[PDB]
Amino acid sequence: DIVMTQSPSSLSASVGDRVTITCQASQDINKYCNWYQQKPGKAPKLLIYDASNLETGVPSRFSGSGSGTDFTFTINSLQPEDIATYYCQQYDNLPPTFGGGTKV
Amino acid sequence: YELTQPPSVSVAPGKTARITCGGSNIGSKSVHWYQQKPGQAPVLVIYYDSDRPSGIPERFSGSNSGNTATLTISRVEAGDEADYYCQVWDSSSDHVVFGG
Amino acid sequence: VQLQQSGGGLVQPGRSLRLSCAASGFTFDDYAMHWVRQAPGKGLEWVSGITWNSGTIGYADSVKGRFTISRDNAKNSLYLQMRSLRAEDTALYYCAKDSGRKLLWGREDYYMGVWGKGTTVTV
Amino acid sequence: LCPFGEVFNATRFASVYAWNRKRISNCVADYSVLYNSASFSTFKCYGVSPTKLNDLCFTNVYADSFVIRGDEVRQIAPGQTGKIADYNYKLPDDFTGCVIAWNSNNLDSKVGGNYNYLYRLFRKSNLKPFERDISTEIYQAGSTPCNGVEGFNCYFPLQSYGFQPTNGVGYQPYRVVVLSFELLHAPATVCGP
Amino acid sequence: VQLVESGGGLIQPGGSLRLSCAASEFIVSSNYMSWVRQAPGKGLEWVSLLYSGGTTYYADSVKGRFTISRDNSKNTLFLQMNSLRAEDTAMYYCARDRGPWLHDYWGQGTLVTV
Ligand SMILES: *[C@@H]1O[C@H](CO[C@@H]2O[C@@H](C)[C@@H](O)[C@@H](O)[C@@H]2O)[C@@H](O[C@@H]2O[C@H](CO)[C@@H](O)[C@H](O)[C@H]2NC(C)=O)[C@H](O)[C@H]1NC(C)=O
Repeated sequence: DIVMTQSPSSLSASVGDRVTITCQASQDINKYCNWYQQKPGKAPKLLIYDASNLETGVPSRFSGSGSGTDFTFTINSLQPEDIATYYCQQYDNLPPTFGGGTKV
Repeated sequence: YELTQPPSVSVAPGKTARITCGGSNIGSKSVHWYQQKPGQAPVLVIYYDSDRPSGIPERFSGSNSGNTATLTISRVEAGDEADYYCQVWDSSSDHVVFGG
Repeated sequence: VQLQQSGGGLVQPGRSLRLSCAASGFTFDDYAMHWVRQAPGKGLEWVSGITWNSGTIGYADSVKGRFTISRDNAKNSLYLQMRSLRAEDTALYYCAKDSGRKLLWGREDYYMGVWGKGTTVTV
Repeated sequence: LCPFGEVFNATRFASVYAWNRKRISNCVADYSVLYNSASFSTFKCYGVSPTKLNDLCFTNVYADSFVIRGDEVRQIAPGQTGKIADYNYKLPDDFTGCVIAWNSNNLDSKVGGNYNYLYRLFRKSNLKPFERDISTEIYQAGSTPCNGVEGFNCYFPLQSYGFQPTNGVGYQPYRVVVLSFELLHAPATVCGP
Repeated sequence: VQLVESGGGLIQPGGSLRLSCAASEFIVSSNYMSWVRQAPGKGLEWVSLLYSGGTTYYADSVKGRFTISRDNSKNTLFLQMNSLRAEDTAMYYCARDRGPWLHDYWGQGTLVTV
């Protein structure tokens, strides 16, 4: 199974700071790396799919990039509403694997 | 790929006609000439370098030079004037270009 | 040989349309088909093309991620699923047939010997 | 002899959803040279032996050619489950033939990517064995009907492979040829040397 | 669009429980419905996926004990958990997957305790 190592975790930053989440995979997940946002006490919602494309409705502040094994997620502007938990999913191999998660 | 033929041919009736196709290193590639009369579907005057299809007048003669392919129409009959296009296949671009 | 065409009509911008090109006479599975569009008072332009083994030759730079071309050798039918049309798409779409040899080990060359009456599309 | 070169040496190859079926009859088929060639990475045969291909004669042999990514070659089997094995190309459970696959990263992979190769992702039902669906209609993902325009709950049924030279093993394009040996219902036409 | 979930509670270990995933503005016969569970104070983990045609996939941990099925009569998705262990205590979500495992839209969620 692909191991989706995710770091840093429980990252805290001031308003306006840009956060760069790095989620590395053991095996080549060429472009298949979804990013989900889970508000406390609610179901997660997808933000970035294919690690570049931005889901409709999602603000332009969120942005993802990277291909191959290493991928990066950037919220750019740090909106106070952004406080949530973010996960990276390969969703390509038969046992899809989520990352450890970051408590942004 | 960058096919360029000037749109100005006014050959006097009965005289030899010449249409030039401009392309970089056009000699290596194969030049295909087409003729389209107004209100009519285009026809294949010449497909390969100086290779005519069956059932066409001998007037249309082609000559793909090193840098400028030429379509020569000797003994031009009355009328028989229409738009002529030269097209080649660009392997690098992977799409056919008809020029203009 | 005859290449009947159908499906040409006025289309609202942003919509989709399908063009069919019925073929008869020649062996449909032994030749390559091409779509050529010609704007009114303009020159020829190569839209798409499919080889004998249902392998798309390519698409024009403009119509790349919007037009999909398919063929059905069983019924000798050529299709072009036009999608998200714009003002520039307004033209007359021929259904030409390549008379070249079977393309093997590369050596790709195309000369559309046989053409047909096209169906105008208005956007 | 038999026309097999054009199938295994064509410059272009058909897409998965619109896979081409080539009918072969009245020929002397030499399957030995195909098996001898080390280029073919996969030569798995179901219900037949590689040496028995020349020994046993058949008729109305079909050849299906298409290109799929590397990791999906496993889905081309008599019993399999997948997005391309249930909506693009499904082999019968009693399939009798050989599946031939080999890497073609040097030919199909475009530097910037192309829409030449694409596969069907959405379909309501499962394809019957040896059935192809080339229809291109806007898929409906809910109660509300959809018009020609595509948006929310309106998905185009086809998606394009991102074949690029930078892609690693498991995502590079692989040519796939499926040979179907039909039972001798008619007098034998395709016999070995 | 909405995915209402119900059928949670407390189950004796080794017991059988079936969950329900009501749907609206969606056809459970399509859209690649799926189930994703999350252990209390833990990360997400995939459980099962239902294809539009009928193909199903299950996680190895929940293989055999878990069965997924759909009811096209009322547009509801069901997850029959035949055998339950201590690990199965989690929060279960039914999500609409644009692709195989895209999970574009997520359900409200139900809590299961064993
Ligand atoms: C497909 O092509 C290969 C490549 O051989 C050559 O390819 C071109 C460069 C061109 O020169 C063709 O005429 C050649 O066929 C074939 O593989 C070998 O082809 C040679 C031809 O002289 C033959 O002697 C060898 O036995 C072939 N090797 C094998 C069969 O393993 C191949 O036969 C062609 N057909 C198929 C179905 O693969």
